[PDB]
Amino acid sequence: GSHSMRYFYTSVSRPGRGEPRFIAVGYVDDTQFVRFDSDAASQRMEPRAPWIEQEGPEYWDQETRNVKAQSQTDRVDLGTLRGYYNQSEDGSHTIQIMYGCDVGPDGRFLRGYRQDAYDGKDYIALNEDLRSWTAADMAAQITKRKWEAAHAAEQQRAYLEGRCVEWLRRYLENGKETLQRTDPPKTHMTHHPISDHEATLRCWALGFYPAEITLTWQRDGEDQTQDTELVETRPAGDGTFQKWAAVVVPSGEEQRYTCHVQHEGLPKPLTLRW
Amino acid sequence: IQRTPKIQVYSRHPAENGKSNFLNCYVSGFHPSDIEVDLLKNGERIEKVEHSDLSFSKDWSFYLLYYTEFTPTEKDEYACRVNHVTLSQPKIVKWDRDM
Amino acid sequence: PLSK
Amino acid sequence: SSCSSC
Repeated sequence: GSHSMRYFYTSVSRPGRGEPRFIAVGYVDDTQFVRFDSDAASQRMEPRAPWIEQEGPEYWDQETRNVKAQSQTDRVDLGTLRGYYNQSEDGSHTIQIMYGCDVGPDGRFLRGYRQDAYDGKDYIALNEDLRSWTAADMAAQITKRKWEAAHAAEQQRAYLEGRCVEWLRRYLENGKETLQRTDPPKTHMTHHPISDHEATLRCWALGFYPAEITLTWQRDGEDQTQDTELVETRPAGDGTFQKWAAVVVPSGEEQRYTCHVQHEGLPKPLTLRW
Repeated sequence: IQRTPKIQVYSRHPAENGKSNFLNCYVSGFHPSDIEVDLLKNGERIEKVEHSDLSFSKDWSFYLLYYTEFTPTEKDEYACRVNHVTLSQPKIVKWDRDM
Repeated sequence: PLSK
Repeated sequence: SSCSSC
């Protein structure tokens, strides 16, 4: 199906404790493959998936240069935005940048993204046309004007439509054994009496890849969406994910409830009943 | 604008006493990124805990996985202690084997 | 460049 | 591969 490549940058100021910290991570779909941490001893972009380790030293030097230059840029921007919002020198603040591209099943460019936050809130974003910008507030309007004048959008589009996609295709081929795998969820049910007249039914999905999944409970065929407890999909730590959904059932009525599991890895959606 | 962490504490595989496994504490939905996450065995902080590289979701909120290899027993209690600016005291979340 |  | 000119 379709695939995405995404880079995530976080810069955090720490006044009177030296330089901002800068962390970069890169993902293909739900799999992380590189990181950089300005505080770590290496001062290098590092591998975090097996398939990226085949890149040679020129790759790693350039990637390292890229992220180090972004960290310096963010460093200055942290001062500028503090000024735009009239903030003291004393507080910690955060600039976050997410960018990337999506390709279809055939490998063709579907779309590109670049979006920036300040203190966890939208600041500025490249619109889907990749030629224009949306500013969240008056500070970001100042940035927008500078970026319009500097023709920022043209530089970013060229990356998103070119290198971004080309490299995503490379990685999908070189990591095909893991990136292009589906691991279907392994499912089961648990059941716990709460009293003599209520019981929890919990429906489990384990070991699945990619993260996207749907777990639903029905009673007699009727969706019990409003009475279902879901947890956020969570990492197992081995590259697969886990999720569960639970309903409190009047005791003795369990056979009326069915759990439904949809995932890309299943030839057909699974139904479970206690 | 701060956002307090969601916290899940769980094992990589369904727990079997005496079989080697991984204890996870996953924190998500939080801002700012500054946070401390400790895994506790019977109230005592485990020394050797690793964590994933800082990343964030579409809503800008951060997520991290903290983890350690372990072998559960019937006696040993585990918990995840999360320290964050949105919490006036550290939140301690016990490991339940069916959550 | 491109500075904010 | 990360962007250089961003």
